Amino acid sequence: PLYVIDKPITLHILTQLRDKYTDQINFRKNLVRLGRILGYEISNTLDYEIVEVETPLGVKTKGVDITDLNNIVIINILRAAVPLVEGLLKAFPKARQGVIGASRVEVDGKEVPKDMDVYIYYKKIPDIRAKVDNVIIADPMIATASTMLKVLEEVVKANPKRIYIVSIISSEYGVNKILSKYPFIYLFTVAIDPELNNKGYILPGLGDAGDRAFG
Amino acid sequence: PLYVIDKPITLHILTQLRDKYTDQINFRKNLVRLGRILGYEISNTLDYEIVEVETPLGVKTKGVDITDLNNIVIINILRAAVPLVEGLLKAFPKARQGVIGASRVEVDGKEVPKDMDVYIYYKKIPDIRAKVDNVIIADPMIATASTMLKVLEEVVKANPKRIYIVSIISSEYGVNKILSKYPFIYLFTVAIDPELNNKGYILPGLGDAGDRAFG
Amino acid sequence: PLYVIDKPITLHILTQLRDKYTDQINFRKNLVRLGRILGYEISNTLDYEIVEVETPLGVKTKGVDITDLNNIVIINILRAAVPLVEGLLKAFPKARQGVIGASRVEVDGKEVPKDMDVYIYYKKIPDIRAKVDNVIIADPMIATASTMLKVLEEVVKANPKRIYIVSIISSEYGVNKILSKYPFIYLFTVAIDPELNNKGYILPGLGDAGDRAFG
Amino acid sequence: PLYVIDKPITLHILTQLRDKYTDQINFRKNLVRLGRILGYEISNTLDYEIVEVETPLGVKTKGVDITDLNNIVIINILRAAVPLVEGLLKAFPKARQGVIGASRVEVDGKEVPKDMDVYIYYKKIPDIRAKVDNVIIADPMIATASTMLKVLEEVVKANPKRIYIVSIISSEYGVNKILSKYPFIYLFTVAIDPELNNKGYILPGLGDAGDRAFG
Ligand SMILES: Nc1ccn([C@@H]2O[C@H](COP(=O)(O)OP(=O)(O)OP(=O)(O)O)[C@@H](O)[C@H]2O)c(=O)n1
Ligand SMILES: Nc1ccn([C@@H]2O[C@H](COP(=O)(O)OP(=O)(O)OP(=O)(O)O)[C@@H](O)[C@H]2O)c(=O)n1
Ligand SMILES: Nc1ccn([C@@H]2O[C@H](COP(=O)(O)OP(=O)(O)OP(=O)(O)O)[C@@H](O)[C@H]2O)c(=O)n1
Ligand SMILES: Nc1ccn([C@@H]2O[C@H](COP(=O)(O)OP(=O)(O)OP(=O)(O)O)[C@@H](O)[C@H]2O)c(=O)n1
Ligand SMILES: O=c1ccn([C@@H]2O[C@H](COP(=O)(O)O)[C@@H](O)[C@H]2O)c(=O)[nH]1
Ligand SMILES: O=c1ccn([C@@H]2O[C@H](COP(=O)(O)O)[C@@H](O)[C@H]2O)c(=O)[nH]1
Ligand SMILES: O=c1ccn([C@@H]2O[C@H](COP(=O)(O)O)[C@@H](O)[C@H]2O)c(=O)[nH]1
Ligand SMILES: O=c1ccn([C@@H]2O[C@H](COP(=O)(O)O)[C@@H](O)[C@H]2O)c(=O)[nH]1
Repeated sequence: PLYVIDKPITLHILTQLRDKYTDQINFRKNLVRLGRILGYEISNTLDYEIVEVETPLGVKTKGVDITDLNNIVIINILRAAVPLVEGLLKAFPKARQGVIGASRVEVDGKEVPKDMDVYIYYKKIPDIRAKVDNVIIADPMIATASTMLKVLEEVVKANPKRIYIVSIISSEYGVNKILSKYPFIYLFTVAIDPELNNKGYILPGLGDAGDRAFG
Repeated sequence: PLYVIDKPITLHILTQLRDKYTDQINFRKNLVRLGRILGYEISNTLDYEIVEVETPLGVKTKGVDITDLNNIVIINILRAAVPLVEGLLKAFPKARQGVIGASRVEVDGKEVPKDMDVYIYYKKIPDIRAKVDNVIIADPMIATASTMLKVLEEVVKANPKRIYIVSIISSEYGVNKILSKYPFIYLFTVAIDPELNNKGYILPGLGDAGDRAFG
Repeated sequence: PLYVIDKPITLHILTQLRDKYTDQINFRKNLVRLGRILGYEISNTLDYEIVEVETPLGVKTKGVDITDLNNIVIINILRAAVPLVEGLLKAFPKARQGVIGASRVEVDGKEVPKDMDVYIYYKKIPDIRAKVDNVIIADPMIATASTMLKVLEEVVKANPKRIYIVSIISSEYGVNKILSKYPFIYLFTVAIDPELNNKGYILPGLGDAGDRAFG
Repeated sequence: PLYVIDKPITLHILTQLRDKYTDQINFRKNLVRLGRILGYEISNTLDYEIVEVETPLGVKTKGVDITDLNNIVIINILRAAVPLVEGLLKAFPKARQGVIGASRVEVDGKEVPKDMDVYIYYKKIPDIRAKVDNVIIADPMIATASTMLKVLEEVVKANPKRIYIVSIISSEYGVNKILSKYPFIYLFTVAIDPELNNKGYILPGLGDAGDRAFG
């Protein structure tokens, strides 16, 4: 499943993120704000149950209960993902969090890269209950999808109920590379940009997330 | 314009609010959470302009800018509205806030009320720039719409660019009474309940907002 | 007990509040920020129990547990108090909240007022468990103390374990009027100003809280 | 300068952190809450200036202005530091943030370690304006101080106005190793534990921060 959340407000925020004239502080704040929104969006795709509920007026009426809100595990790739994850956590108060610090190797090639090398420097995750937990992996940018793939390479092992991916911008290349390998993934993104350059950056994109957030 | 935000997450929260077994603390927390969501929702209906922006990659791309995010005035009816307004404020960081403390007189009549008598005990509002400001009036419950009408009775005077009304539950009666008197209002609500009782309470509803929040 | 929290940060914020050139938005934001801080401050005066706990290293060590953090009731006077209460609530996550909407009558007299007439327009409070609950009443300004006294006039009825009063600025007159009538009250304030004018305003003070927040 | 913030509330939170029976969610939440508090505490040690301002009552009074609140750079060591940094950021709204991902090598030795080997896997920091910026480095635990030292090894290069270190628990050994090498550092901690074990863990301590937060 591919979800492109292009509502006014998310595009508005995305514009600010794209704007090279946005300082790191506001860059991060916007990233958190988006995380919260994308969380809301994911919420409505979550599996839920119909229930009945009684009101103070002594009458019963039917309602909804997204019990799955207790079966969420957010994976923090770290670095630029932090502010985004922060937003997601605010969205899912009862979510557990694990971290899989992965970093692709920045390299300048002759052609547009198809894959980068990614390494997991730190891993500490909660226990992902197979068939029960909804796992959400966040990463502001998905270029060659190499980073996401490395993380997924082992989130899938746990066989979660669902696996959501959340990013601000994903390249057409990355999106296809991921969904063709794991068609069951719910991929959420604010925008899908057309191309990558020789260094592996999304165009137009918004520059290097890490630098835009901490530089 | 009538907007009934019945997405899973808002219904989920509404269910918790309806549930007579929800303590005041969680009642309020849920009210704030909804406020933020409804804010997000309103955001996407806001008037916006298309712009262009240059990304760090030295390329220009078009984007959105909801400049109107600077022309928002939230009116706090006070009492139960507080938690809801709190949520709205978190949604509109740059919003100004005024307060019009209005309270209908709780009375027990023979038939289902069509109007209650509301009085403004405190009024202090910013400068509502005609044709420019988007005014948002919040009230968890709209039963006879008498309360909303009293407030509107003078928000309209300022002739804002737009006037949004936000509630958790509104009675079919209230919604009709408001939109037929001010067809231009953007009325947002999570649910529209069918009837009112002799005391003027929404059925099923969720009881007395004030009591559910501070009792 | 009188507590004047005059640490750099609280004075810094108080300065912003005093400055007449501070818009309502930042006025309110600062009020919330102070509420948090004052909450923290009150926390450390709270009654607590020494306990023992076992760390992951399989060793036991003594610790503290402010169980009273579950026995807090914050009373919202409404209007300008809202932002301050918001800050307090963020400080006491598990606090219940009641509201006693009281408003003194603004009048211009020949001399400096010694009392104003305050009326309770709305009252809805949780159950204040005598000898157990720590009640916190917030009001940004305490001039003739007439407002605080009216509220206390019945918070005392419930015979709480403790009663804390929180304000940004209190007049020397008010502070003495309160603590001499209820010596057991824990009165917290960022600053105590010297005099009141003929209309009953604190000098230097910071103007009318309501107007500075919603005007 | 050594600052041991042992007020009721910080000890209360520290107790929860120490308790091995605290799940990762509440572990993290407490870490953020402390970050805020410790931020508040640091705030009051900040350099400030005395100013004057005119209140709405047309009178001038002196006030404080901690201008340095604009000259703060928080360094995120990543991993367990994240929640702590999150708290600090909430305390310093205008703070810039850089990250120096450093990780000591966990090893089991015969005796109590005196140093571990730490490596910097990722570094991206803002402009640390010499003599002007107040740098705050956060790390929940300081055992052999090897991690802090590695980070400081190059924060010092920038010659900031001040350098604050923030941790929940620091070993007597670490505290001594740091302050004797950089006597000018403002070291803030909630508690100083007596010893380390053969693996380099603080006793009593609270276990492995990373595991307590993401395990
Ligand atoms: N120097 C700063 C200041 C803030 N932040 C991030 O921005 C968030 C909140 O910004 P603000 O708009 O002041 O808070 P609200 O969104 O209005 O409320 P909340 O923090 O609960 O979302 C912080 O939590 C943090 O994640 C940051 O990265 N760097
Ligand atoms: N599953 C979760 C839920 C929350 N958090 C952390 O705990 C913080 C807030 O917890 P809550 O008490 O719900 O928010 P408040 O402290 O009351 O307000 P604020 O978030 O602005 O501090 C989040 O921002 C986040 O840093 C987390 O790590 N994991
Ligand atoms: N006893 C309490 C505690 C909280 N609240 C309300 O609930 C809000 C936040 O609850 P929490 O989930 O701890 O904060 P987050 O939603 O996670 O982050 P934020 O406060 O910025 O929304 C408070 O701001 C306040 O409006 C309340 O009315 N009464
Ligand atoms: N137009 C606005 C915007 C904000 N606020 C108040 O200021 C608070 C938060 O301001 P911000 O600094 O953006 O949030 P943080 O303090 O950083 O995090 P938190 O909201 O949980 O305290 C809101 O919750 C609200 O009480 C307000 O009264 N009017
Ligand atoms: O334009 C880009 C492309 C990638 N990245 C970063 O590089 C990593 C590589 O993603 P990928 O190319 O492996 O998909 C991601 O963590 C992301 O933060 C950017 O900051 N900007
Ligand atoms: O079922 C109801 C109906 C109304 N009200 C409260 O009574 C007021 C009256 O609204 P109205 O009947 O004038 O529309 C509103 O402020 C609202 O909070 C409730 O709490 N519950
Ligand atoms: O300088 C002042 C004095 C009072 N008040 C407001 O007037 C009320 C009266 O307090 P008191 O004079 O009864 O103590 C309080 O709610 C307070 O908000 C102000 O806003 N500014
Ligand atoms: O009891 C301990 C000791 C250390 N650490 C972690 O190990 C690192 C090493 O600190 P140090 O021993 O180099 O001072 C720190 O990042 C810290 O998070 C813990 O989690 N618990």
